[PDB]
Amino acid sequence: SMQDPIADMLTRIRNGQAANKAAVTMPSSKLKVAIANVLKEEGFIEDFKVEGDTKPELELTLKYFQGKAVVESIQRVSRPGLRIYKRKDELPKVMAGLGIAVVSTSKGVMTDRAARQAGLGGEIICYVA
Amino acid sequence: SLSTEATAKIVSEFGRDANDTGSTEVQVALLTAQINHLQGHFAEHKKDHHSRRGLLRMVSQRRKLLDYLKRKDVARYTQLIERLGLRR
Amino acid sequence: MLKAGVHFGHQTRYWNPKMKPFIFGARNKVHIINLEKTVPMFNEALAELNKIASRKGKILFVGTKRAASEAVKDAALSCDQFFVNHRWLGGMLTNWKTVRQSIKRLKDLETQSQDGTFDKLTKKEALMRTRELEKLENSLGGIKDMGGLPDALFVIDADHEHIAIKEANNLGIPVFAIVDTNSDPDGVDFVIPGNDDAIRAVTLYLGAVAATVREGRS
RNA sequence: CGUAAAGCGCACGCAGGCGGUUUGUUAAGUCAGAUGUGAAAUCCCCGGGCUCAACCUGGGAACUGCAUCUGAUACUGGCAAGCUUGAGUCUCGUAGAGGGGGGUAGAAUUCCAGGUGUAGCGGUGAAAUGCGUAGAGAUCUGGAGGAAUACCGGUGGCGAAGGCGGCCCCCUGGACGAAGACUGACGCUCAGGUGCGAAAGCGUGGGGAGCAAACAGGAUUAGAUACCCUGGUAGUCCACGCCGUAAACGAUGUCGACUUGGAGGUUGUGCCCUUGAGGCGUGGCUUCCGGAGCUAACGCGUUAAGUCGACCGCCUGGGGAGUA
Repeated sequence: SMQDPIADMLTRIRNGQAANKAAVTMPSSKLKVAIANVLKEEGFIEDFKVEGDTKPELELTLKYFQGKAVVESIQRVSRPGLRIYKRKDELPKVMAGLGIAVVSTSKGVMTDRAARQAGLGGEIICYVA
Repeated sequence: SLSTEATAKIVSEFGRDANDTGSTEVQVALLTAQINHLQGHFAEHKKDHHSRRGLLRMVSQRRKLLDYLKRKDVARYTQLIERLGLRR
Repeated sequence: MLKAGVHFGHQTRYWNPKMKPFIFGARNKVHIINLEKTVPMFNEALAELNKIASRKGKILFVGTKRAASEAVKDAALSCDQFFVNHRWLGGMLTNWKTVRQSIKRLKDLETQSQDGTFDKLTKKEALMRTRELEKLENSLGGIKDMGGLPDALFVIDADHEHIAIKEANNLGIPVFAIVDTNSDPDGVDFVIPGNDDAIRAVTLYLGAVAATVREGRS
């Protein structure tokens, strides 16, 4: 029962992008904005904002160059069924390296492309293209 | 089935507060209350299987309320079974 | 901008999701379009037809329904570009190589019947070619002048002429469609919210397009 | 893994796996730097040496590893303290072929006894078997039984599934809605295990109207161990045990999140005018058609076969064989 909320938070966009929505919401947690921190910081998803004191529910706003989604792909990796951690020297490239990958370091969740040059690595969460 | 008055005594003697409807030990007590009664309909009427499925719900469900208590407040669990005479 | 009381919003209880932006909802379970996000919209529609129009355009008007046909005819040969009001042959565009040859039959008959070749035979037999002349006149008549292929394909509806969009947007000819709150805009280039099923509204649209088309000519 | 091979028939549930949200902490996992060990040849890189090559060979890299020191603390785990959405308890109603027990009513069926009354009755494509002048069939009166509940009755309802239907009462399970109350993650799933589980069948003992395997007789046929007809044992019915299989089939595992509409049906509840069969919301369940998308196509389509996540079961050519 909703055991991997991040998977869900990944899920929502892929669906919202399918249905040309404008914004999507979720039970926003501490982690969820961290991922959201990145996504917006690299420009895949337009602005996010969160209201709440007891029911903090973020509303991630999507983005579109054309009516087509800008997030052509998105993919939950580190499953609660299967955690996968990669080293600094082991970090893979997604979409020839141009598509990004959200990784968790001991400096906070941050894009591998920038976490690579922090010189260390850790738990890989998802990709985007 | 264990009508409103019959209920109120359980919470009353298991009262942390008047409307402590939802504390565990109250529940387990109600569960105990109905089950002990329910063996009144099932002593005879043994073939009444459909009801059984429901009786099983309560017992096992009650059990699930046990183990939550034990690992959460042994003083409560230990005071409890020794007063509701549990454990076969 | 409300110059008329008949363009306001119509057509149904069964709407179509893809028609969600531009809507108000009223009694009888009939939507009322939000003319506010219509008026600006067709302005550039009106504008954009004109840029190619002033470039000596090739504009197509297609209509049907017998209650939309007349205004189109009244409006297209008004001064200029070609139209089609009767049952438009599905395929006059995506297969115009074959339909084009048909006109050779027409241009023959159209001339022969009144000064040329119409009676060197038996009357009833020579009659048969006459019907073909009207038969050709009836459907293909509005394109005779066209020649080649379009530059634009203004239409009144999207569904009733669903064959246009899947065709016209196949060789890319820019269309201009007044989709009801019932149709599907998907293929249409400049989707103009509005009513198909009216008449005072549609001759306004024709009248709307009738204006700048008359400037384009250059 | 709907139909191709393949979702257990279904359910509770231990181990096991997985787990909402907040802060502190710990440093197990994870992670960075370092350290030692990781034998040589072999493999790879620039060379070099035999005329070249193969072959030899110097040096490096690598040997995807393991142990320790030092830290980093996002994420995961342990531990401590919370919080409310998940989950569960109470207050009050509502609907229901849910289950068990104990009564009961009408209709018909056959039987049996009377009255009446007389040559057929029954049956078939057409017959015959059979029943009848020891008096049927028909009709009337009445009694005895057994089993099933017309009409209502409806791609209605209820139940985990099998399945469940006249009425009444007692006992008893589940579901749904209201406005609040209250515990405060108590969860999701689950090999093995336990239970349930149509029909037919088995065992002991009651019943036996109708139906009827088997069987008997008459027919049909070329033959007819059948299709038809007259009868008819078991059996079906009840109790207690047993069996546990079925095209136990929406051929669709369980839980949860999300993703354009249309039209009915059923059942709660808020409001406006009940001002007049209404109009506008908000929930549960359910039926057909359908869009994106998906699929081999056929079709599925907010109850997905769509988009993911957790857990289990299961498949790996045909026959052999679901057999030994």
